[PDB]
Amino acid sequence: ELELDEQQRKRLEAFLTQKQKVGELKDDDFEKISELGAGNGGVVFKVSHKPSGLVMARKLIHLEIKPAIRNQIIRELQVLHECNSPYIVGFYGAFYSDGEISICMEHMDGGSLDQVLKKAGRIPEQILGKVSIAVIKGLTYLREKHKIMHRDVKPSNILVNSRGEIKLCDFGVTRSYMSPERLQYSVQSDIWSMGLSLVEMAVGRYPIPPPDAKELELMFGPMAIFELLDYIVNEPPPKLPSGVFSLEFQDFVNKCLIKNPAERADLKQLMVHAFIKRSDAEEVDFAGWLCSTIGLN
Amino acid sequence: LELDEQQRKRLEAFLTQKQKVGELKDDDFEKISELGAGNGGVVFKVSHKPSGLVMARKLIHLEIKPAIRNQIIRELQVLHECNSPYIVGFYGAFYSDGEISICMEHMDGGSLDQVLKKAGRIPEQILGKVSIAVIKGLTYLREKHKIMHRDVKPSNILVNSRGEIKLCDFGVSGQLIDDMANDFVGTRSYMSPERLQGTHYSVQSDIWSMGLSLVEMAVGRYPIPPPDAKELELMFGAIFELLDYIVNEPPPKLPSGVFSLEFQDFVNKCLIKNPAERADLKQLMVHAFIKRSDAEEVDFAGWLCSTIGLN
Ligand SMILES: Nc1ncnc2c1ncn2[C@@H]1O[C@H](COP(=O)(O)OP(=O)(O)NP(=O)(O)O)[C@@H](O)[C@H]1O
Ligand SMILES: Nc1ncnc2c1ncn2[C@@H]1O[C@H](COP(=O)(O)OP(=O)(O)NP(=O)(O)O)[C@@H](O)[C@H]1O
Ligand SMILES: [Mg+2]
Repeated sequence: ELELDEQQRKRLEAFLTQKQKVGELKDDDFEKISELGAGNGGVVFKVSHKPSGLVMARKLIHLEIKPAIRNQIIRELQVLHECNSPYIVGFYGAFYSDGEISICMEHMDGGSLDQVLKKAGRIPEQILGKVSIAVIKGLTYLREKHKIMHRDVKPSNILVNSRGEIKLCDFGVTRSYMSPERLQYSVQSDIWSMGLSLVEMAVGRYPIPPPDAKELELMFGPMAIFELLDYIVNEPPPKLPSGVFSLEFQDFVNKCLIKNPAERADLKQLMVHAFIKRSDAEEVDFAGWLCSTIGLN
Repeated sequence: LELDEQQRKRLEAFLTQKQKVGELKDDDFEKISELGAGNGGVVFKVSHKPSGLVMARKLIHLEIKPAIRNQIIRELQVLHECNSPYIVGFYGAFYSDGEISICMEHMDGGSLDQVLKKAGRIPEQILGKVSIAVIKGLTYLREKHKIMHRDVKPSNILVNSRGEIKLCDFGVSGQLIDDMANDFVGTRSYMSPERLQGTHYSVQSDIWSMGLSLVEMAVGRYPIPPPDAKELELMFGAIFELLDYIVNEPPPKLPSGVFSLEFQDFVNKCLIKNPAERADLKQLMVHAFIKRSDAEEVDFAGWLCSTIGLN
């Protein structure tokens, strides 16, 4: 089930008023603090917005592209101001300046699960249960309520904080010889992304290709991206190894990782899976686990 | 689809010519002339001084942050070091002065869209032999998993005066688009196999491209807004409207009477709308049109030279 728990609506209103305290955003209303990390494209800084005194994360994507496409992006990014869930990172604004589109969002003191993974080795099953839930709720919210799909689920886009919230970020969107079958991915694709992320965090290794039992006991007791991209398409999906996880979890990742999208599980099929009902049951001191892992408190 | 003493000796003699380049530096090349253009870069015929080799050199003018640079070139080298008589030979890659330079065997015939301009139409027996080399070519990329980076169109089929026909160099665009869309440094992707087999080339979309290209070359025109009764009696005796027409209205086909049935069938098999129905390289490799082509003794080099003016 999914509808704002009283303590969650108490934080969403808490945000929305602070966001009302912000208004319009522009380069000089900002001072950097720290680099929070980067990836392919935008670097992400911890920043303070002096008009409001609020601490934000600022993604600085680099454009230098056609103004027609640019204004159009800024235009369609605005919809995010109506994207307000406990399972989505708090949105502030999005603007152009300097030849660089920037996206200002709620700073998360725990960073991405990708960084959490690097400190933890593995993320334990019951923590992953709470993650699973969050991204499911955030996909469903985005799907049913804004007909948006994420199209970029992965550990770096699952953010966590010391309040023990888990939120998605980076929602952000006469001669041709192409196939008709090409000239025309679902929420079903996003689910594969979830599943695979789940395995990675579970075993602490990106599971493609899988490992032979020689590198596995050193856990439980070198290819180019094009080889990879091909392997993903042609070879069977990865799985959790057996013994070390519950059957309910082993199965849950499997239904997310069926190669054929048509047979793969959907949000509603997953929202009631054994592993999730049990996960929703459990009380997990996620906050506790998170701070100790990374050093906060 | 394996055996020739000559095929093996020429590929061997290429590999021997290969390493005689050593390392390839910007200085080592004298631009002889220009050869053509795609959506990639511009290509020049060049002389390579350290070995006196004549080369095709494709320049890609995209800047790369010096950090990931050597990593992207290694990738591009692993990708491009094929060994097939159906794929143009690869000499090396490098990056000087904001520019990736793929260096290749020079195909003195140029591309088929070029040859098509000089011939107006390409005759059935020639297209038979092109058909073979393309099919052979895709198959070898299936059996090497390099397919996703390889489209087919008349500009990507090179020919030479020794009668050879080869698919060309990879669209480096696609490699770089992939590198940015995934974790390039960790070598990890989170994309579904649908989304991946959907945004890249595949054998079954290649076969559509081939058949489409075979029609173009055979009629002397891009055929997707089809020739009516008027033009298909003259010849013999909008931007988004195109991609709309491709998916909506029925496929193109060779005019009747003037092409053999074997040919007519073959393009049809290549051009069924549903990729699953549409034939693969194991069916096509034993289609009437291909067994006939493969048997025929065609003076392709003669024809090609005459068509474009060599010697
Ligand atoms: N709102 C935020 N609060 C705290 N840390 C963040 C926030 N957004 C991003 N980061 C950190 O910045 C890093 C880089 O983010 P990003 O530029 O999106 O790279 P990415 O996720 O690896 N690639 P992309 O596919 O563009 O999202 C992530 O690992 C996060 O840990
Ligand atoms: N090795 C070669 N020898 C002679 N001519 C060549 C050679 N390689 C390419 N050309 C010519 O130069 C053109 C270059 O475009 P091409 O190699 O197709 O670019 P691309 O980036 O590989 N693909 P596209 O950009 O989609 O055309 C070709 O159509 C040929 O006419
Ligand atoms: Mg991110």
